[PDB]
Amino acid sequence: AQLSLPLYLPDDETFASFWPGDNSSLLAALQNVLRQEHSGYIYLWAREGAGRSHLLHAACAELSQRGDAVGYVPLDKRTWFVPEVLDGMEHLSLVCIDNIECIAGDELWEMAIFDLYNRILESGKTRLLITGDRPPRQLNLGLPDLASRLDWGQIYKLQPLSDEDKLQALQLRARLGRFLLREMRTLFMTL
Amino acid sequence: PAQLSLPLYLPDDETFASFWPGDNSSLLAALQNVLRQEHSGYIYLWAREGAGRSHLLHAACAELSQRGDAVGYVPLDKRTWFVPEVLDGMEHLSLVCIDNIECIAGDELWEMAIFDLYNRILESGKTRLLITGDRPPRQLNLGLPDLASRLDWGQIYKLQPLSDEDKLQALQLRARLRGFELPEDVGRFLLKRLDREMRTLFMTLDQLDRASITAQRKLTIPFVKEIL
Amino acid sequence: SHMKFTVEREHLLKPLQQVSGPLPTLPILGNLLLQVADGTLSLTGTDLEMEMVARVALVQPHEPGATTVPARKFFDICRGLPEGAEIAVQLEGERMLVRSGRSRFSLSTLPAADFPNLDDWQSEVEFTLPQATMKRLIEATQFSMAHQDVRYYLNGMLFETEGEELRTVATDGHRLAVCSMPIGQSLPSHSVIVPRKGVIELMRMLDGGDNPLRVQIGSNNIRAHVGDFIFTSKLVDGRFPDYRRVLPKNPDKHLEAGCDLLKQAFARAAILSNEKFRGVRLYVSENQLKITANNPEQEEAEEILDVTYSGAEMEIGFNVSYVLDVLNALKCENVRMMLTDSVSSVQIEDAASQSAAYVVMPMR
Amino acid sequence: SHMKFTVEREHLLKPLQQVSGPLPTLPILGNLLLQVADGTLSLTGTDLEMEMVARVALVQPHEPGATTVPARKFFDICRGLPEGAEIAVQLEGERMLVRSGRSRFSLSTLPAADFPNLDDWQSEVEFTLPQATMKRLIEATQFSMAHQDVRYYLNGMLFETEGEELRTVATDGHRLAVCSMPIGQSLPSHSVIVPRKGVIELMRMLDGGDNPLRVQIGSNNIRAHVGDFIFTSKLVDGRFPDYRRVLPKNPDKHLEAGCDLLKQAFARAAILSNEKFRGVRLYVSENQLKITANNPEQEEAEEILDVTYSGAEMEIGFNVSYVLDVLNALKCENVRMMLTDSVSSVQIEDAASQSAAYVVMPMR
Ligand SMILES: Nc1ncnc2c1ncn2[C@@H]1O[C@H](COP(=O)(O)OP(=O)(O)O)[C@@H](O)[C@H]1O
Ligand SMILES: Nc1ncnc2c1ncn2[C@@H]1O[C@H](COP(=O)(O)OP(=O)(O)O)[C@@H](O)[C@H]1O
Ligand SMILES: [Mg+2]
Ligand SMILES: [Mg+2]
Repeated sequence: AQLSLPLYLPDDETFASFWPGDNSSLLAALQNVLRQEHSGYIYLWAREGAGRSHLLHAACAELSQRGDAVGYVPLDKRTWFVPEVLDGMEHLSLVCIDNIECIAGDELWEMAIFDLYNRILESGKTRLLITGDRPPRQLNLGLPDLASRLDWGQIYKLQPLSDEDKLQALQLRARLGRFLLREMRTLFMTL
Repeated sequence: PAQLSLPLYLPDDETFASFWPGDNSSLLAALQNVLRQEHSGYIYLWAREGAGRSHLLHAACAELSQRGDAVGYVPLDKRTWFVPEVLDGMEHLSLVCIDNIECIAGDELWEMAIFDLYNRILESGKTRLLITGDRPPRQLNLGLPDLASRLDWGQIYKLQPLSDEDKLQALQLRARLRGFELPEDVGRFLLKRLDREMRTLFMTLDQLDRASITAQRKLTIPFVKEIL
Repeated sequence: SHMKFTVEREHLLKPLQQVSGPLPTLPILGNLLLQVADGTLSLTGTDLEMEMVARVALVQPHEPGATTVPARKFFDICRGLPEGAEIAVQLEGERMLVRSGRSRFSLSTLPAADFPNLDDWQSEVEFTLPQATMKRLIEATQFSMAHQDVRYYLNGMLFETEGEELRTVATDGHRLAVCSMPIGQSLPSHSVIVPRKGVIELMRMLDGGDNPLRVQIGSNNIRAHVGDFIFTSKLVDGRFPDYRRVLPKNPDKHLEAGCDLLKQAFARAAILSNEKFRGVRLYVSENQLKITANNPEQEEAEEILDVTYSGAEMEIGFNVSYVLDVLNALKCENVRMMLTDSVSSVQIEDAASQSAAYVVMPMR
Repeated sequence: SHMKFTVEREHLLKPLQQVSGPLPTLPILGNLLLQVADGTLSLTGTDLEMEMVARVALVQPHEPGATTVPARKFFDICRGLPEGAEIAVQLEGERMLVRSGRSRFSLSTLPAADFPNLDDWQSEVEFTLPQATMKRLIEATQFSMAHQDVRYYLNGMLFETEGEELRTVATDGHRLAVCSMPIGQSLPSHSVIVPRKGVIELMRMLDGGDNPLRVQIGSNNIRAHVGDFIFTSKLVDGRFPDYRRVLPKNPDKHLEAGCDLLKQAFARAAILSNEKFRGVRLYVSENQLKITANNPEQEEAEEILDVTYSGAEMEIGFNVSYVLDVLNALKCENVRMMLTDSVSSVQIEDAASQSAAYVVMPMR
């Protein structure tokens, strides 16, 4: 009350379509916090096209397939929604904050993220996954309280696929090439 | 500084080297990962009896003390010998070890201090926090619910006690590290007569080694009885 | 039951004073456990950590019983009574009545069954030494204990028996003190940590005499018998650091000086030192020591005194309070300082006897 | 800035100690005004309310000048120096240099022209009395002064000369004390109010002797000469109440008792009195006094003692601290209590001499 309209994401970024190497230690901890009922906070960071958003969508679909409530907040598309959309997300099983470096210098959004952190911290059972371009200590944030909180957790560096793993990653989606090869965002889009 | 400090060397027999891994392979990996530089995290280690919760806190302290980092270990079971005001300033330390946090259940004077210390190292950075206990943070009946959700906020691990197989070669591991030699017939004799009490086993080694040093004879099965 | 006893005032004052001392923190912890058992009177006082029992011989008619009574109030009453007065004590209801002549006192009481009784343990090492020896072992090391530290094992004094000598060690992470005195019997090797307040109470119970001190060190408790007083204290369940690993191994600089002239020189230099950090710097040279100090008020004080020294020249800083504590514990003629370099510990001891040694860490 | 003098250590200790006492609150007020005038040395210390000057004879070469120097530091230096040492003092820049042997001290100074000098007033009444008489006049009344009261005239002691006797009075609105001692000369009738701290400093400057005390009471200041010390203090500009109007006019009840037995009875009854209000009740009857007290813990204490009393029976309450203060000031054999009724003042005095009287107001 009320039920929800069945919308399926028009993509294919599930865990099954994601290649382990060389992020074997990251995926091990990522699938550990996704297991009920305890939660935590993991920060992922990489340069470009490494799959930081792929893992968030995979973690969203991992809990969506078992009936858990999830929320994905693309902070790079924050020009289409308002910071008040994070209110109430402390009652969700998983919250994904994609591209948190885009709010560097945005006090209106830094305060919303900062308040949302303390809300799921005062409560329990709320998995928090945040991705970025640089480690949380390299994030130029006007709020120093938020910077120490983003550094308060387990931080992993995402390793982009080599040109070898990149090939068999493309064929993995065809089941669910060397001529097309090296921008992975357009490679999987080309299929 | 100023000033310097006394080179007081305590029983350094409890390090990561003298600690047997199994079956805490996943725990020891994340433990040595927050001891990286620089990494600030919070790990909770709960177990039952003699699983080495204080061993891993002493191991993490000696790991950072050997490279010049300031450390702090707060045994909450011996809290009758100090005051909650001893936590003040520990937010500037590289590592803070809170041992046996279940002893302050109902101690609102100490729960507030632990609660304030968490927020102080949370507002700041570069402060590793390691807390041990009897039961998971949710199974810990704390007076202040704000603290329970904060001890819940982090990575929680269940320490696994050594099997009777690994228990033997953990006693032999302390022999080679200390200098003496514990043969396999004497080790499997102490596990029977002392009834597999790891707290007293490694404590009995000093009694059996020292009496063997002042002879100076080798460890044989009837020699242990003569020492007794 | 019905407790009742009558005893002279002169038989209670000293036992009361010994069991009623500076000890907040719990209603019954401020009371004394009175109990009459034919034909003695036992006065007990504790603080959940240590207890103190005194036995008083009753030669006048009495009736067995037990109760508790506010210590300081009951002591001030017996102390305020005239000299030679008899004290009649009996229970009437939930309060105790004290009578001496035309003086009548009624004191609110608490049930004796609610009194914390220390579980009697198994004694191990037991020996008898004079009170002067125990007082020397305490006084020579007491000041180096730590107060309310996270290092709970440092908040006390280490009693260690080894063969023929009894040795006490105390350190606070900045300076160490170790004394050693011989006894007349062979003792098994054993070491325990007596708490701070235990050390305080253990020394104040020592009087002139002429009675020896029976000490019963156990697995987790310590008990000291002297006269008719039985002091018992729990032990600090911790591992005390090795003091032999602290003593400066192979120093190359030795300095002898008059203990008094050195003590007075540091005392004068401490006047113009920093009020908070107490920083002074020692400059050893050819048969000369130069002690200087200065404060944020830019006031400088210089003290040069002739010493017997031949080692290499060195400038080393110190906390003048730590150095003065060592020179005050060394009630002797000349002192000996054994140094290595400016950033390492320095051993101070008496130039005559070597029964007590001291280690102080310098400043930068 | 050219002062220089040299004097033995034994010539400075006692003068320094007299000018370095309980006196926070202003930079130069914590300094001593040193000033060399051939051939004496003057050491002054003040607090804008009173001053203390000491003169030291200089027999060694010196140069005129003046400066200020931290009192406690300068005192601790001269006190820390060995016995018999000479102290060479000279000015080098904005700081003072103290040298004694191989010891050199540099103390930051403040300009001597900024030192508060008391404006020399016109003396009026002047007399000379022994130190024992002044000490008796103060000790018998000091404890009855008030501390920082809106009745500013009560925060001190009333010095009153009348013909042949010098009388001191002190009261705090609850109890009054008045002592009177005769001198050898006739004095004009005059009365002034010496402040609390002035009374304290006036008595601590009294020693064994054998020197008399020259006192110069002025219009608004008082000056006391003893030895080479000249103490000067401002007076409390107020009207002190009439103590003769306070003394119980025509009492009808007189009680004599042993001073010690009465003091010890009140002391034992004070044990079980209220910790804050200190309430005890006296019940006088036929040749008997019954002192009882109780506390919120419902603990009662009863003290009955035989006295010489024939008046009507009365029950009157008292602050046991006020009564004990009077019995402590009356270092005598027997005391005399003169009462009227339960809600009126009671006069206590020595049964032997009537040179000092005390009045205490009862409780409800
Ligand atoms: N390990 C991987 N295995 C398979 N595909 C991957 C992997 N990493 C990245 N990709 C591909 O790249 C895309 C990841 O999205 P991307 O824009 O790279 O996110 P981010 O910009 O946060 O790294 C997905 O479409 C996915 O197909
Ligand atoms: N994995 C291990 N390897 C070596 N020694 C161990 C191990 N686990 C426990 N011990 C030993 O067992 C003893 C008992 O530890 P204990 O203090 O009882 O742990 P806890 O604080 O969890 O109760 C310790 O002295 C430790 O040296
Ligand atoms: Mg993306
Ligand atoms: Mg333990």
